Amino acid sequence: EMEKEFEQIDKSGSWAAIYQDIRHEASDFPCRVAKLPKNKNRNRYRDVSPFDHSRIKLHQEDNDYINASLIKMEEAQRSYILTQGPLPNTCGHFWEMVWEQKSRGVVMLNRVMEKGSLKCAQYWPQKEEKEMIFEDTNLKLTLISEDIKSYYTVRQLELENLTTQETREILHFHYTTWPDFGVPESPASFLNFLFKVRESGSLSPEHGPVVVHCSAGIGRSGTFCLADTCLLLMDKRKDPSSVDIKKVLLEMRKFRMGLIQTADQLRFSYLAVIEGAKFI
Ligand SMILES: [Mg+2]
Repeated sequence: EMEKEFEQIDKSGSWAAIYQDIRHEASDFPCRVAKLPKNKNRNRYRDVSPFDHSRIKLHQEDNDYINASLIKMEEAQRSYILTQGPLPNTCGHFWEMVWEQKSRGVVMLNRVMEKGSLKCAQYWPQKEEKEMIFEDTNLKLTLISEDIKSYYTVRQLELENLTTQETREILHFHYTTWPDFGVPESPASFLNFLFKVRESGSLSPEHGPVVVHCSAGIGRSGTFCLADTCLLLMDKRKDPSSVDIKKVLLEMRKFRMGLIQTADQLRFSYLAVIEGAKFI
């Protein structure tokens, strides 16, 4: 079992060593488009770039670049787009990607401000009466409703392509209580949040891939996708104990670098998967 592997790493205090192992084994592919000078103001962090092979291309001829990666998990039959928190100048791009990729849900795992600094542009409208227009990509975004709970908020938004007047309902799942430092004490609220997203259909094959982000779109976002995939595979397989988190993580890392940013995020991911299997 992975509960036994978990208890072993804990008693021997080897989380740091296991995490470094994954870092060393992790795929490395080029990010040539990300690193072009014209795209410098499209990247929040210089050390977080999408691989060319798995990057999400915007459908425009001017500049198709956004810092976003398609993670395609063949066996689990899930896809996810992990991306950075939109910058002041890439909100229109962000919502372009939602539109073009046919996403139903956006999972946001950070607050706009943490540790006294801006981590993310205010990319969605906070009031029904004050809709946003992204002039560069010709999209209108409207808050339709908002349901605030203790650990998360879910918002319904209307995204309209202004060129064609088509509209869609996008669901915004905002986990609002991830601590400024470290990881949650218990994974219970994060699993509950994950189940809410699932229950909405936003992770399902009849929709485009869910868009997941934190500030950089590798740490907390990696945790969400890693836990989700691992749990799905345990449901699907003849032998549930054959699902190795380390292997799933390494497979995900073929599609975007850096997923799971600390040994503590790794530990937490184990905890979340173990507890998730218990409940279900
Ligand atoms: Mg109001």
